[PDB]
Amino acid sequence: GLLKEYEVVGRKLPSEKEPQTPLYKMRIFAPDNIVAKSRFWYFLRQLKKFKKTTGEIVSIKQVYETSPVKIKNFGIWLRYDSRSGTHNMYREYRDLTVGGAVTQCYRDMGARHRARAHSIQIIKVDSIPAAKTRRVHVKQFHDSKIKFPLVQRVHHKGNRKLFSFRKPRTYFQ
Amino acid sequence: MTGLTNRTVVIDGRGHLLGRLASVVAKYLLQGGKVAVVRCEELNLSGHFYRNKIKFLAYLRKRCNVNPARGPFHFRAPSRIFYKAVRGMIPHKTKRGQAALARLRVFDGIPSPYDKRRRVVVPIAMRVLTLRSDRKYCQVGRLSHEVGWHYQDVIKSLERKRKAKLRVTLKHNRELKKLTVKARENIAKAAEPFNKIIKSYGYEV
Amino acid sequence: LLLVTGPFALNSCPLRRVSQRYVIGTSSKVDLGAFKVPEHLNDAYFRRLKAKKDKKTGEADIFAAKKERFVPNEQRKKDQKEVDAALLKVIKAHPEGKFFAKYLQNMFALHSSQYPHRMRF
Amino acid sequence: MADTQAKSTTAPKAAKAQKAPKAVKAPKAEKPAASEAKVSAKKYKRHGRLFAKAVFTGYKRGLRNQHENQAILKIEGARRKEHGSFYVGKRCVYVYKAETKKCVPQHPERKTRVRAVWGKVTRIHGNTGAVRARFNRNLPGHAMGHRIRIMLYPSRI
Amino acid sequence: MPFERFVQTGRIAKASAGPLKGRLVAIVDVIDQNRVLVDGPLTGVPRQEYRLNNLHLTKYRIKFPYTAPTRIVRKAWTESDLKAQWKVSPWSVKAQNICKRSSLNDFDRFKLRYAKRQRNKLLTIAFNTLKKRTKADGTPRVLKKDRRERLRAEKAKGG
RNA sequence: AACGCCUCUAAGGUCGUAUCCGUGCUGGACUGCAAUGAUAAAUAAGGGGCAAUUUGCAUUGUAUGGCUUCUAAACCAUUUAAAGUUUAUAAUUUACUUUAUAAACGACAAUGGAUGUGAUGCCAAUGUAAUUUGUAACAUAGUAAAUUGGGAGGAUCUUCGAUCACCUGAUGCCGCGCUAGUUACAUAUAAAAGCAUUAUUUAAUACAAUGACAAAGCCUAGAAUCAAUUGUAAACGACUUUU
RNA sequence: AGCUGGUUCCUUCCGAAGUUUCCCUCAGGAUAGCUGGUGCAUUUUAAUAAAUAAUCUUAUCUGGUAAAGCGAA
RNA sequence: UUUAUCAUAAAAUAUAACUUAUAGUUUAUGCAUUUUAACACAGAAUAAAUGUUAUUAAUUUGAUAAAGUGCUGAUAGAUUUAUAUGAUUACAGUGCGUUAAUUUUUCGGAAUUAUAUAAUGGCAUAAUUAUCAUUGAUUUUUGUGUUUAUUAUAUGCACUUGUAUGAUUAACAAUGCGAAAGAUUCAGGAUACCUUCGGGACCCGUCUUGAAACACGGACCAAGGAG
Repeated sequence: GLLKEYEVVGRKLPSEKEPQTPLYKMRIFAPDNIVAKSRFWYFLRQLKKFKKTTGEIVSIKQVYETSPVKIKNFGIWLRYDSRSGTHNMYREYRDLTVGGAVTQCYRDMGARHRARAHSIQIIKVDSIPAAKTRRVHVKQFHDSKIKFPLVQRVHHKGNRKLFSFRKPRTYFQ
Repeated sequence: MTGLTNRTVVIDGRGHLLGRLASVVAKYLLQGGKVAVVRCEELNLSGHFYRNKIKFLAYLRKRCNVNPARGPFHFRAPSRIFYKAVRGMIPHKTKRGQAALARLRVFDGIPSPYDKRRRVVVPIAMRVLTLRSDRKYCQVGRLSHEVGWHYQDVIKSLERKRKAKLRVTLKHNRELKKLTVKARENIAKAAEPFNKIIKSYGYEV
Repeated sequence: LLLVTGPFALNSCPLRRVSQRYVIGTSSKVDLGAFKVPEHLNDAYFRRLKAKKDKKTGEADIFAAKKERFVPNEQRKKDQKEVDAALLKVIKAHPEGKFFAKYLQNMFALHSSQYPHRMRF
Repeated sequence: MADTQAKSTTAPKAAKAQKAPKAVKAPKAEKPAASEAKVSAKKYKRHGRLFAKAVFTGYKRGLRNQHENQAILKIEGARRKEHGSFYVGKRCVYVYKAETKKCVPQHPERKTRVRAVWGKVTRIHGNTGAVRARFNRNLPGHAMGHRIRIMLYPSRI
Repeated sequence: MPFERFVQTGRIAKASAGPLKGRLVAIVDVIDQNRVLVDGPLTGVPRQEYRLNNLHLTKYRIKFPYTAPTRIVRKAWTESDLKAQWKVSPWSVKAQNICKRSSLNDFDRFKLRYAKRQRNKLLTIAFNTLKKRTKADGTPRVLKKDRRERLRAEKAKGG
């Protein structure tokens, strides 16, 4: 569930008589180098036949988030499978990570729709520049002059005393 | 009193959730911490007044038909409702569990010597911390009176009487506490046996 | 194994030897340069002069109680008193409390609500 | 940051006293430039020193396999796996009360109305600083929520 | 709005969870509800985003240019003399005290307790005539009133 | 309000069943518990009782190497998640209550053991101890030992409700203790043989309870049940009456 | 009596089948299969492979199910 | 990505003349002051605020792989009939008698450098052979030259509580005690059985697919009693 992004390429077997089968690639969200290949064939199958082990892997390579301190809005376009009911989504996530966005995605999808990690298909990734954010929740973050109340707290339990005689003390002023 | 740590922990049943408190207490009894739980009418259980009322009414439906006096004791009192919650969490069918129940004392409306005693908070049990905002909750003493607890009226008078003795002791305690701090502060600088130990401690007391 | 002295005169602990494992080795250091050193106190020295099974000699059909732990010996007293005296001079430099000079007397307190685990002794 | 951890980790060893290396600060705090390298922990409860106030409140069990040859021992001051790891090695004793003597001269002479069962502490049971213990006898389990007692002999430096 | 604590730009937060732990930090930018971009260059924590569940937010609010990279944060922090206010901060001195409540190699512990009994005598020994309660007395005397004037003045007396 | 609006509803709030649950009605926790009475045995005897006692001595727990403990004062009164703990000035109150101004621990890190919060301990002990320290000075802060009478008050399963306080007045004089600080003088324990000191792992002592041999120090002099008997009672015990 | 009931010490090691066929057979046998025991002949599958047995793969055959078809019989 | 720095867009976050309000208050329904998570990229301007191109920093940051590089704690085990009829052998340390030089301790000693032989890596050169493509690399094999490092051989004999010898637990030490018969003291034990604690234990025989069965025999015990 560990969200690492991987470039996988796969040609379809190698004959000397028979030249240079075409080279397809994908970006794959996987914790796993193996899951990177696993999803890669399944999505490759959807356009272009190519069953592993009439299938040639090629190279498995992990790709490098360009800006993990970078403060960006991503739109992901998503397909999920419901019980009687496969449908399409666009949702927008504000994350450090394209990796972090997807990880927050599988959790969010899982929750609301009952969203199966196996029942979810990714679709597409783009970084949203600039007011193309339909995103009512998202566009709240873009707002000049972003000060926001800290609402509530979170009470470590109890203490370094199991026995807290100094009463928490919901106050905080 | 004499214990692995304190053989009597007087616990304030105020703003504790009933099962959260019962479970942590059950552990303490098994560990040998011998606890007394006071103000079980001030004990809260989550889920609306009405929702609790119907849950609790479901058990009295349970009744050993042949001789119902063999049959399930539907314990009215908030102290006894707390007691049932702890007892179920303990293996009370074993002789070890009998020892553990004997370690436990449960009182509604804090009497005898327990009122000049400090009611300790268990912070896991705390309703305000654990329970989400805007969630309606029931108070056990309200629930108790619906299922037939006679003594709701009785304890409320006994608690008021207790609070009044507890008010006068507080007032004198706060007055005394002023006069103790000045009597340290004024002798402190006036030689050095208070300057030596306080500022060599220098932490933040 | 360890040679340990209280110093004797303060915290009532003799020229006494104890296991490396019995000991928590606290950060507090007394300058050990002044001493006559236990070059002179060796395994043999404190080895007991003697648990005879009885009255010196050789098979005298004896009697209940010699001195398995207790006289005491004069040689051993003299050895303590010299070493302890030099201990007292170094130890007096450090201020009173639990364990160096008038500091030494007191008998240890990790007091109730105090911690053998986060005591970085 | 793997390098930075390595540099940061030289520093507490330096302070200990010695082998004499790295300083690269660490706070013990005034410090001229450090709130840097962190406020303890902590995770407590007490005793500690003849005896950790300890509880025999269990045996090491399967769900319903009693397996008493090792015991669970809760050391009061040990919340954490780190703290209970201090106690890994220590000798334990349970001293308890008897009506009837038994044992005469070898060491002291105990009037054996007071009986002692001697044990050692072993490895760290708890996510929450309970520890395993082996005892030479093994503790009868009538000792449950009875205070058992752990002397700080054997402590490594 | 009385004012409870704002997740604001520059409201500061002393982040408990981290390799940061106990370092004082300032909120650069408000990310998402769960996170804030935080930079504390004078406490020497490098720039990172971190979760608002890892950090709990301070009283201290300094007019901050919100979106500042490390150099301008470091320039704005020593202009605020923020470190110096944070040492005055008596609850941070109390936070530096638990780094000292640690050990105090047991030698220093019985300093407290030997000498606490110096003060513990002197309390009971200062005690017992205001107005409040009553308060009193006209003894029954020659030692007892000369023990009350043995607070006060302290000549001639007993008995 | 959502849905500028509007609406029994989302939040909050009112009335409302032969229901339900008490009141009530019925068994009465076999011994769950309270209150109160007499508290024996009678003298050639002694017996019990206050025994919480007090002594030789014993038993047992505590602390177990003084003590390497411990604590029935004690962080409210709450709606409660912007909910909130307080101080002070100006008012206000029975109520940390009520009002305006200024701040403040802005559910941070803090805090949660101890402020041991009537500032405990492990102190007293100026050698702190399986001995106790004893004895001299200086100056500062400054300590107190005893008895009796009277007037009012308190008690929810609680270790003595024919008990324990508080206050006020009176009586005198054992001067019994003195402590902390600094400093003098002397010494037993401590030298526990052991160089591997933990191993079979202590107890002088301290505190709390219990004991009782012969003896000692105070107080007081029941009834139950069976027989016989009633019928209000009943198979028999038992119930209710009786001399 | 093909039925029911019972059958008398232990340990060690290996260890089933309710299937095939025929039988007035179908509450049972025989028979084959599964089971053990007894061994025997040779170990390049044996005592100080260029000989296999049987499972992948490969190479070389077979098939009318799944699917498909009905503007194919 | 980020630090440090340059140019451009550009200040879209903040700073910044000034414009406005509520309001405590002030002045006299309105004003002036100031405070206000109540105003306006509001002017020039500033921090390049963000984006983009360039340069970087002990080059970061993430991941993964690798070195007995160095090292600590704890846990359980430790058959040892090693001549029942089978091994005790191997190595290492230390001393012995080749020298020199430099260095450290500065005493005893210790290290490195100064040989021949063999192997190996690294440089250059040449041939083959396979390969990615030929700009250039990689592979297997072989030879040659140069220099350097590393490693092994040329290091025997005596002694040794040295390491292992393939289940290598003992140095070292304390304590109980075998104290004549007599008999103390220590350790150890689900004998019978009692106690205290936890956990587990449903009735056997049998036919039956399956038995604790609300299936059948068997109250209990002895002795006869069936491949």
